[PDB]
Amino acid sequence: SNTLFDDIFQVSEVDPGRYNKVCRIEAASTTQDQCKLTLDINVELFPVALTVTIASSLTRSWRPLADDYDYVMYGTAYKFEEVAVYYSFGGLLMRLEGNYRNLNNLKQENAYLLIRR
Amino acid sequence: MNAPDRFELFLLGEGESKLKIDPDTKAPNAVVITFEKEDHTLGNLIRAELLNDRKVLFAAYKVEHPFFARFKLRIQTTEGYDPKDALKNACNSIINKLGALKTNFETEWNLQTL
Amino acid sequence: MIVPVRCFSCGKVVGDKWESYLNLLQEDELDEGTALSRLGLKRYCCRRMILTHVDLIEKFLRYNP
Amino acid sequence: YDRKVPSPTGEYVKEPEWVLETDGVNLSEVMTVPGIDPTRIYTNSFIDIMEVLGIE
Amino acid sequence: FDMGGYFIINGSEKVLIAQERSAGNIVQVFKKAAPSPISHVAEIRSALE
Amino acid sequence: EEGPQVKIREASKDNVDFILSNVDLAMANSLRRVMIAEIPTLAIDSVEVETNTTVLADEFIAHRLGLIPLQSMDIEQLEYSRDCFCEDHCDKCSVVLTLQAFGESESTTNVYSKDLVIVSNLMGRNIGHPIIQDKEGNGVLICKLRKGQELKLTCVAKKGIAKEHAKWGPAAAIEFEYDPWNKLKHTDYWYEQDSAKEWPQSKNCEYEDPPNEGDPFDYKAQADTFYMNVESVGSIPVDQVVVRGIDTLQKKVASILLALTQM
Amino acid sequence: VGVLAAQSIGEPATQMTLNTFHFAGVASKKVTSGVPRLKEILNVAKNMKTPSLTVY
Amino acid sequence: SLHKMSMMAHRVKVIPYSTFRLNLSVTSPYNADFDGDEMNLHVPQSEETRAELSQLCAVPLQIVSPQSNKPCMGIVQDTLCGIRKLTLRDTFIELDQVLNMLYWVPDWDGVIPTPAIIKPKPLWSGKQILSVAIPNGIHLQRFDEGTTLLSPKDNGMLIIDGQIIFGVVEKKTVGSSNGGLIHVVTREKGPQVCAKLFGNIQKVVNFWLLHNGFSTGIGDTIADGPTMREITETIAEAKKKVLDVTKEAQANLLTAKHGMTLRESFEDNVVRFLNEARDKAGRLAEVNLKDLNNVKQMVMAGSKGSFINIAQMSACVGQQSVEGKRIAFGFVDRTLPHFSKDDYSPESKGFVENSYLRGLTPQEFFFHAMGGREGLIDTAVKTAETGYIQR
Amino acid sequence: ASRHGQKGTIGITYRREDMPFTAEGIVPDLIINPHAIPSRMTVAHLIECLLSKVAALSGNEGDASPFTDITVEGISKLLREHGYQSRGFEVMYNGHTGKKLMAQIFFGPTYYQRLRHMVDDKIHARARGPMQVLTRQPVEGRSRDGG
Amino acid sequence: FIVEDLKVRKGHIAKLMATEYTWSSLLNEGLVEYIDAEEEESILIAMQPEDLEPAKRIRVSHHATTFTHCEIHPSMILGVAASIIPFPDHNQSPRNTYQSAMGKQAMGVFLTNYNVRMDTMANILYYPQKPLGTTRAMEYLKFRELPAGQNAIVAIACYSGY
Amino acid sequence: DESAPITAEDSWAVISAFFREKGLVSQQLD
Amino acid sequence: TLSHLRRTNTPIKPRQLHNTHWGLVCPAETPEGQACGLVKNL
Amino acid sequence: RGNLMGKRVDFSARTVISGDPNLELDQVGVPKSIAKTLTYPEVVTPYNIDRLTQLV
RNA sequence: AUCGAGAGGG
DNA sequence: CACGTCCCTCTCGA
Ligand SMILES: Nc1ncnc2c1ncn2[C@@H]1O[C@H](COP(=O)(O)OP(=O)(O)OP(=O)(O)O)[C@@H](O)[C@H]1O
Ligand SMILES: [Mg+2]
Ligand SMILES: [Mg+2]
Ligand SMILES: [Mg+2]
Ligand SMILES: [Zn+2]
Ligand SMILES: [Zn+2]
Repeated sequence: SNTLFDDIFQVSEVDPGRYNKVCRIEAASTTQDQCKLTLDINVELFPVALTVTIASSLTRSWRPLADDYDYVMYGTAYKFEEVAVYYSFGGLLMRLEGNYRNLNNLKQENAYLLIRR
Repeated sequence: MNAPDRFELFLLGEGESKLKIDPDTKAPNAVVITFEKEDHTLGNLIRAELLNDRKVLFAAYKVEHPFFARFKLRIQTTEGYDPKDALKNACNSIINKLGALKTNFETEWNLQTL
Repeated sequence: MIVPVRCFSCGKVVGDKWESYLNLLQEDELDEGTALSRLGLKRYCCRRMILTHVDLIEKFLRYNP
Repeated sequence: YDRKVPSPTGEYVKEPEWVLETDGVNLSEVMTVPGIDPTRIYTNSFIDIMEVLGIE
Repeated sequence: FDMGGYFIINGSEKVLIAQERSAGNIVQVFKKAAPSPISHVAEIRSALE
Repeated sequence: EEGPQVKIREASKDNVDFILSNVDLAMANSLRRVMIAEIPTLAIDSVEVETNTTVLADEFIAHRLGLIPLQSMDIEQLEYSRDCFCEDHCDKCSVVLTLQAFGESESTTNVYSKDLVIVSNLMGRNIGHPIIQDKEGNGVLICKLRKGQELKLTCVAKKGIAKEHAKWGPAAAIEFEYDPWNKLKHTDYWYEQDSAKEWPQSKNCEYEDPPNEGDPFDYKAQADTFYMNVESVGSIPVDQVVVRGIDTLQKKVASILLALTQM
Repeated sequence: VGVLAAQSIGEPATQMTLNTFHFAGVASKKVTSGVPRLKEILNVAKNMKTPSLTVY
Repeated sequence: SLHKMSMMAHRVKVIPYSTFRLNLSVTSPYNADFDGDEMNLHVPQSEETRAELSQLCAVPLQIVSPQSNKPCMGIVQDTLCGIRKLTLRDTFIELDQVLNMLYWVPDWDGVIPTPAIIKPKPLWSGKQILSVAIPNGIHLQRFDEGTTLLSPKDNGMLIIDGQIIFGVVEKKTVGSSNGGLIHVVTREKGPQVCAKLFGNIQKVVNFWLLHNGFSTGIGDTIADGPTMREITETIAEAKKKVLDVTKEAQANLLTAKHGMTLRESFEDNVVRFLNEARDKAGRLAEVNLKDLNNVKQMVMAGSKGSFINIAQMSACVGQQSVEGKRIAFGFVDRTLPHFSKDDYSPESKGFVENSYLRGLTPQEFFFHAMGGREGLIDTAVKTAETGYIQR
Repeated sequence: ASRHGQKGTIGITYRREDMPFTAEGIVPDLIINPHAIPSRMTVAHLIECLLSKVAALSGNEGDASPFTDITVEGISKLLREHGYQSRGFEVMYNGHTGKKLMAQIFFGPTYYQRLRHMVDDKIHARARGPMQVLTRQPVEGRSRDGG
Repeated sequence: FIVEDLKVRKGHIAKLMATEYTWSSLLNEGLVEYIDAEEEESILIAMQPEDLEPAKRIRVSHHATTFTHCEIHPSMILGVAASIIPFPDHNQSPRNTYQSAMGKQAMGVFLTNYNVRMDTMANILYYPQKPLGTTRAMEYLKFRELPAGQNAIVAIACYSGY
Repeated sequence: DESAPITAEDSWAVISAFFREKGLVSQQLD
Repeated sequence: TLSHLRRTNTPIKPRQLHNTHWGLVCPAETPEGQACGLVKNL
Repeated sequence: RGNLMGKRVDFSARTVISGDPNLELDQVGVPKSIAKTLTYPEVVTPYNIDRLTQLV
């Protein structure tokens, strides 16, 4: 039940688009400069100008301690794209392009998102 | 014509108990109290001073319909911790908060004079 | 039709200020908005409460019984 | 008019073609003219068409 | 503020509604239908004022 | 000082400004509501008309008499006409008023708020007095009579709150405001060029410090310090408007306990 | 199905010519070829108001 | 009663005040608004005519019409306007507001959805919270203009197992669309299931709009900022592009079209040089107006309003058409006694260069008043043609 | 109805505490739906509401006269002259919870008219009921307790 | 009006505003004329007076000069019921054609002698108010003296969904 | 000064004059 | 009241608002129904 | 055509309609007064006899 | 009451 | 040469 993905990305591109509280994003994986990543991020809680994870814990109802990051989101994946996964956070989307950690990440319909400094 | 007599906004009827506790069958350790003859004067107030209850899970209220002065209040709390008590601990918290406002307004008020 | 006791959207009493407002322009000869302003009507719902009202009772008491 | 017809590659494609409209209806005679498509001709006068081409 | 112009008949106030009419003693030229034999018509509504 | 603190800005016989430090908005609003509707007050409720020859119909003059303010300082010692035990009304739930008016003067004869006299016993408690804030000490203008008009009626006042009818509304307008600099993002301003320049800074803006542009909005900020101002039609002084607003809301949350232990 | 097609055809016609002033002077094909021609079509009538032969 | 739908069977719910009260979504079937509108009520007398009403003519039984094989009920007015306002990414709902929403759903599973955003401050997406009212088991798929699998402007729509994936909810999603949410829910779930959906959304969406609020003033019919400086130019050249043909045929040089005379031809080109320009100031209007515009917002959701409306109110009214053709010459060879004789310009023939914001002229108004009547006549005199064809 | 063909019935009635409120304490006598505007195209309504807004404030009968050069950009200059939102709007607060509204409300007076259509004087209902003289079916009209 | 090289002057403006404490003057003084619809056929009228001789709202070709008459004020094309419409130029024309018939449906004091006449049915408003928005045509409909409605604080906004 | 022409505001005094002679029921009475 | 006294009945398009109606009849005041543009106001 | 193809009927009603966002789709808020004038001939049976006598 | 006439509403 | 949508609400006159 550990991290399903660990990698870091770069100050790539920031987009509002009539949206003034959330921004789409691009990112180049610093491990292998070939792993694209694009997603929305509430720039209100977390501006941008650079870490990432996935994981799946730490079902059942929700209540108000494995937070070690800053901006955290919960969502579900909705597509698998060969060459890249697509995730959604209620309304916020995300696309991680790759081919390598096919085992770490999985086709689940559940996962959190963590960002560090 | 078909308009209800104004006073039915606060005066109870035959047998109506102001509060009526029903158990939320859906989620366990939860209750829904039907406050009769009340509105967002009390509704929004109690819900908010329940949210601050550390051991309280859910706290919401809907005025079933603007015609009928009444609202349902659903309350859920940590296991064992009776929600009926969570309402009492939330209520006194309001009155004790209110009472301090009165005395802090009365003294501040008793000073200035223009 | 006579001064409305208490403003509609406020509750502010304005039934007493008729013959005061009226005499703030007959006697003192002031600007209507400045008279309303001097009769203590900061919120415009009261301002309209006096300004728009026409005192038709005066044209009523002209008949006999 | 731009009429849609299937290209040799099978896909439907937009190939224009010329058409003439009238302010009169003599179907029984205008269809027998040489130099048109007597299968595509059309008059909005459905009454005249019932008379020329049968009820169906 | 009552400006009148109306009658009082057995109690009720009866008003006279302006009845419009194409004037008389005037000459007018009109076409006619496609199947009509007449090509055109000249009309005058002869009446004394 | 004890939690929900206060701070008076201004105060007079009609209006009363004050800031509420460290208080829940959902509560403060609920006090605004209580102030408006659910504070007890007296006013006319039944008008027996002996003779009315005025240009104003009966119930038209009726409609307002209740709308007229009545003294209500010591209202808590007058039971609700419905809660008392007497056939109809009496002295421990009603304050009988009489308004007799004949116009002798050829010059039109005004009937006022002062012109109503009480034909009941007050029992030495402030009640039923037609609140007169007038410049010339005349009160609210109810009617106008000619050379021989007349008006004989009798008003039976009763305890009541604005909920039954807003003529028992002890409060006028309740100035409500908080977070003058939209730091909490509780409203998405509307503009065709500039949001700030098109919307004027409120009066209660000098009291909170400006936002400081080069900053990151802190979600953790919450509603605090509410800029209020309560007006009194008269029925109850502007202290009790807020004191009994605070105090009759108390009884609301407390009667919820009353029936809470009956379960 | 018949009393239904009737309404299904008649409702939009009667209802389209009820929302003609929501745009004031627009006309369009409300009372140009819709209500008119349709009346022709139902009554049949040989004296068609615009006999056209769209000849391919 | 021009409709199978204009007579429906409802459950009685006795209530005070002397009005019949009906759910706002069942307006479109009867074509009812709440402006002095009046409705009949009939009551069965036997248990069989009863069942006959509840087993055939029930309102939810009638949710999808044979008329146009589509839903004839759907979200409208308040609920629609606030449901795209709600279903956004900028639109977030905090906890004190979220528990209220969750409760209003009577068929609620009583389980708090894990918040789309957790830790900085537990927040929920507009669509995310909306999804508990959409019943698990629903799958819908829509692609708009450029809608991708990673929606750009929250484009299109995709609901998977009754939760929203991406995209803003608008008329297409939640209206009476051929393949809209209503349609899909009534087929793959049931008539009465969808009905409860109608309420489950009107109870939530409306609640959110209550505390978000929404208005509309003259501010929303204002472009003025170099888009009114842009539009005015479009109407200037249009008076020259129509003046072009105006002088062309004044010296015979009018290459008359084949079939339509020089006059007919001229007007046909002239008439669309205004309608194609006035319609171009209506998209110039739509452009300047931000996504914070209110008139613009109601039309984007499909609440109320159309492309023309924004044009006429903010940009330009346009030519007035009586009996199809433009404003004619009631006076001898002239259109008004304020106009030169034989004047063919667009100003004389009934073109309203001004918008409703700017305010028409003494002339612009009258013509616009002529054209309206022509309409007011259709809506009151030419209805007897269509009521008879139906009979 | 306002004086621009703005008909409409009362869907519900509210007290001031249930009602939305400006910050000055002002409350709306009337809440008309924003959707009655684009389709009805009554911009004169919006302008009468903005004009009457100033008319009350400065206290001067506002010239709604038709064909004069009175702009909205000037009225707004007068409405910001009195310190209000130049376009009629005002940050208003949710009556129930007391928090603001994530949108501002075009406010201000508007001349409305009570029209001779009272629901109480229109409502009718019947069972059994009187019966026509010759056709032995229900009689026409509310006046006659008919069907 | 009639024009040459405007017949009526600010002098005649005082020949009237004083007399308020004549019109047939302007008729016999040859400054005005009763033109029926046929006599219109052979005349040319100037819309606004000063605006039709030699930012805001857009205008047209006033430069074409040959005028014989002038329009008193453009407003005067309206009937009584439609005259009380504020800003009818900023309104879809049918809206105007409605409020025209609804102003006749409204309430308010219709005559000052209602107390003394026995008319079958009749409504009177409790507190009529002269409107905040007034046309200059109103002073002549005696409308500020016998209003038909009330200036209500109107909040255009969504709230409950009622 | 009996000289200048007329303004848009001046026309209103003219209209005011028209009614003080003919009135609103002008044609009905005449 | 006034509107009723300046009313124009026209017997059984004669409905369309005409140009010669400028200045003599109201372009807006007329009833929606079997009278729209037929019965006008002055 | 208006005595047999269409009749006036008992057990009928009519009033002004207002919209309700807190009602259910398949419902109709009927004013109390209408529900006191509108009836339904229920038949007495063990299933309803206890409810029925209370109403009476 | 019944026939006729008219004015409104959706 | 016969049709000319649907209901609903009031007023008055042999
Ligand atoms: N003459 C008529 N015949 C039949 N039905 C009519 C007639 N007039 C109106 N209706 C019906 O009543 C409604 C008329 O629309 P309504 O008068 O309610 O105006 P609206 O569309 O709300 O106008 P606005 O654009 O001013 O909002 C429609 O539902 C229509 O079917
Ligand atoms: Mg309607
Ligand atoms: Mg409507
Ligand atoms: Mg209509
Ligand atoms: Zn006020
Ligand atoms: Zn007693």
